[PDB]
Amino acid sequence: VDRILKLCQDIFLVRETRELELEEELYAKLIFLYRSPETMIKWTREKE
Amino acid sequence: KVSPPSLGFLAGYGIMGLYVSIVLVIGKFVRGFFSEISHSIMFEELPCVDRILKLCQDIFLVRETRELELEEELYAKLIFLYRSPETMIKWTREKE
Amino acid sequence: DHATVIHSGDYFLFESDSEE
Amino acid sequence: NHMVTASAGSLVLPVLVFLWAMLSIPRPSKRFWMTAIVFTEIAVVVKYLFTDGYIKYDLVQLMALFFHRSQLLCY
Amino acid sequence: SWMCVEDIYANIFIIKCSRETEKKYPQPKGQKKKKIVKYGMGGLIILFLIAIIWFPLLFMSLVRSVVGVVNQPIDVTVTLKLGGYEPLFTMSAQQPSIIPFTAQAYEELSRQFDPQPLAMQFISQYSPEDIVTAQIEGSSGALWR
Amino acid sequence: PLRRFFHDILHTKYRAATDVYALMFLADVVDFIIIIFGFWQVPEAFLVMLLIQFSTMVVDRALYLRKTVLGKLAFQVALVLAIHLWMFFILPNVVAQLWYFVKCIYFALSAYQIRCGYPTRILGNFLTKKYNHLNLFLFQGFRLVPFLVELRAVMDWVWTDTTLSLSSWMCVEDIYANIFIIKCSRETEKKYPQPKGQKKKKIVKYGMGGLIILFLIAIIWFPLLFMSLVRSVVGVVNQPIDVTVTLKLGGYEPLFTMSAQQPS
Amino acid sequence: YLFWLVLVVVFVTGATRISIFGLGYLLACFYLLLFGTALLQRDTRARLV
Amino acid sequence: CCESSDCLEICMECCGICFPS
Amino acid sequence: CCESSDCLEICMECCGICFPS
Ligand SMILES: CCCCCCCC/C=C/CCCCCCCC(=O)O[C@@H](COC(=O)CCCCCCCCCCCCCCCCC)COP(=O)(O)OCCN
Ligand SMILES: CCCCCCCCCCCC
Ligand SMILES: CCCCCCCCCCCC
Ligand SMILES: CCCCCCCCCCCC
Ligand SMILES: CCCCCCCCCCCC
Ligand SMILES: CCCCCCCCCCCC
Ligand SMILES: CCCCCCCCCCCC
Ligand SMILES: CCCCCCCCCCCC
Ligand SMILES: CCCCCCCCCCCC
Ligand SMILES: CCCCCCCCCCCC
Repeated sequence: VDRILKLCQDIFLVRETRELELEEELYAKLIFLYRSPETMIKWTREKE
Repeated sequence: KVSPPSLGFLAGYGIMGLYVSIVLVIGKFVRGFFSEISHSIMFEELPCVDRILKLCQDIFLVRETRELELEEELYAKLIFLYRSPETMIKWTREKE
Repeated sequence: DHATVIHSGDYFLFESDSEE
Repeated sequence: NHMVTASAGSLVLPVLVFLWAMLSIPRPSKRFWMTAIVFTEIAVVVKYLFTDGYIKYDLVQLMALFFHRSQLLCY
Repeated sequence: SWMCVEDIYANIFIIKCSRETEKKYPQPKGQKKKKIVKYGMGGLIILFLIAIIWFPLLFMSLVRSVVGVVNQPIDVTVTLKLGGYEPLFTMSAQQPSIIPFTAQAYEELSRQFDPQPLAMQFISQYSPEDIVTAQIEGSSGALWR
Repeated sequence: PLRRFFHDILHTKYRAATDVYALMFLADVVDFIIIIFGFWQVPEAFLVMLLIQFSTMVVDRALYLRKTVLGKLAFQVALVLAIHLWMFFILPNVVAQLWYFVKCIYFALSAYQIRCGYPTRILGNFLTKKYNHLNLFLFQGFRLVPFLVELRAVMDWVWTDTTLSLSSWMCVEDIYANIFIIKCSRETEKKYPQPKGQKKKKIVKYGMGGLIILFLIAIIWFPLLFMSLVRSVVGVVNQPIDVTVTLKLGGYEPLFTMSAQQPS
Repeated sequence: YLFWLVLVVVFVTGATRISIFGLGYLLACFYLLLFGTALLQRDTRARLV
Repeated sequence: CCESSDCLEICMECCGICFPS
Repeated sequence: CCESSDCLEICMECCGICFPS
């Protein structure tokens, strides 16, 4: 789950720097990861 | 003076224990929202649901005209849309 | 718009383009 | 001292510890420590002039406040 | 399966309504979330949570706290059962003789027994017009049998 | 003038930056705990103190998430005076002495925040910093506290500047929480690997299984036991104090009331 | 540090015996606690008056 | 100062907290 | 004979019964 926590922590980082345009954009990635189970398999692969 | 019992059960522990139990169960009730909200973002965050309502309304139309053979066929489409998340992504694309 | 930009995710974002 | 005695005893210095000493440029000041010593001495004097059967936790207070003074005098 | 198509339709409708309203009234890209909107919803949620824990406690305590209805001996029936075989000496009194002690009267009793802490405590704790006076009748007439 | 200078140098200054919110909140949690435990007019007082601890913790979260040193100054000043004035409203104690003590620690750590400043990186759950076993257990415990998780989310949303709504804020919080728990488990499996095909350790099984069985026993049997135990206790001797035999004879005037009492 | 244990006794002699002499003892302590470190090194032999 | 625009916003978003969007 | 290694195992696995992994 390393790649997903990076996404989650990037949303947090982008809210501290108040660049909220990128908050919307990174949220879009999060919701598509969780909207397509096959991409979750790809993104959560052990090595690569 | 006399003391009228305005408790009913037991202010010390009966009502107290009930209160605690209520709080806990209300706790679980409220958790029931903010715990698994992410297990539905596949059935609730669809960009354009127009093509799916057409399917749903076609099932309704085909039941009014009593052509129930096509009801079975259109139900098959509905269940496959909801059996493969990737086809939902395709069918619910914003533009095309 | 917020709506369209939070509903813009696609498969291309998750391609492995030098994700360090 | 505010946990062993109450009212006018304490509730002046504890308030000042939280609002003046700890909310200051680095080391409190000199006037804080002076006012602390002064208040504690005054409190001792007026409790001696009688509250009856006065307690003396202000002994350990005054002496600790004069110990710190010595530590900061040596710098 | 009927319930399946109903659920799907219901959810799909709710989504459609939201999509339509977002097309009707679009929200600029990256426009905070409006301080007031946040304050409202958040506030309501917090208050609802307050009313889950605190409010019941408040109500409970409020109702239960109300306690204390004056109870004064209407009569002072002193039957000095003496004779083992035939207990008698039933000279006693009732409400006319019984005097509900007033506030001033209560002060008197309390001060009489003020030196003893617990003695005074008893009197003082009992509310005024609580301590009643046992003016038991002593006159006889009733011969005994 | 001097007061103005003090305040200027408490706001503008040139100091460092620390995040002692974790510790301030922990002090307030201990305070809440001892006031809850200290229910012993008194119920009303303890209920007001409850509402208070709660309200103050909420205000603290606001000022922390909004990084307001001036707001914290104001809050500190007000709270110091008010808590010290509540010592005068003792009319409804070791519990109160301890409550004062732990609130003093809160005031000391709060004063530190004001005189140091707020650090740039304020976001991020305290118990999700490292990915060990202790962090795992603590985080899960925080999630088990009735309403802490949800309160944290809503509160943070209201202060933090976001573009998303509560629904979507809660989504990213859920995802993160789950992802953290998974990460901790993955990390611990890398730290302490389990051989391939190594049973499951008889003892581990016996423990967990046993606990579950006992918990199930206490769902059905234990209540029955308790119930029966309490209800069974019955029987307090009741003997006629007196034997009042009134042999009401005369229809007009019933008499013959020769009777006895306890001595007989 | 004996100079200072005496200062402690000076304080407590006043405290115990509640009188007017006791107030004076209290004052003698207060003073020689303030102006005391000075004359702990200046009254060592130079006029311990 | 709750505007009508804010008022609908609030209502709709609490509905989204419970119901979808 | 519950070892400390077993004790952590037990605890973590009951946590997995409730929470993920
Ligand atoms: C640090 C000290 C920890 C304890 C604090 C005080 C204890 C308060 C109660 C804690 C009890 C612990 C039991 C946890 C059981 C796990 C279930 C759960 O949802 O636990 C939830 C948190 O919910 C709670 O609020 C805990 C209380 C649940 C109520 C169970 C208590 C039994 C008593 C009531 C019996 C009736 C049960 C409910 C009736 C109908 C309810 C609809 C944790 O998953 P999660 O989704 O955040 O996971 C994230 C990814 N899955
Ligand atoms: C979701 C929380 C919003 C406020 C509660 C809505 C009304 C429900 C009745 C409960 C009493 C506060
Ligand atoms: C069970 C989840 C880990 C949290 C650690 C403490 C939670 C309470 C369990 C034992 C309390 C007596
Ligand atoms: C999951 C079962 C483990 C044992 C129960 C944990 C403690 C909960 C309190 C219930 C009383 C047994
Ligand atoms: C627009 C109504 C206010 C937000 C809803 C809260 C629940 C009702 C409280 C006051 C009703 C007007
Ligand atoms: C008076 C406080 C709430 C009572 C019931 C109102 C329900 C709230 C609805 C939330 C959005 C419509
Ligand atoms: C008794 C009428 C009040 C309505 C009950 C609660 C409605 C709002 C609560 C949650 C919003 C979906
Ligand atoms: C390591 C603690 C034993 C397993 C947990 C069971 C619940 C507590 C019972 C005994 C506490 C030490
Ligand atoms: C004393 C028996 C159980 C009481 C509460 C303990 C909770 C058990 C936790 C299970 C793993 C930490
Ligand atoms: C009252 C404190 C005991 C903790 C309540 C139960 C905790 C363990 C039960 C289930 C483990 C997640």
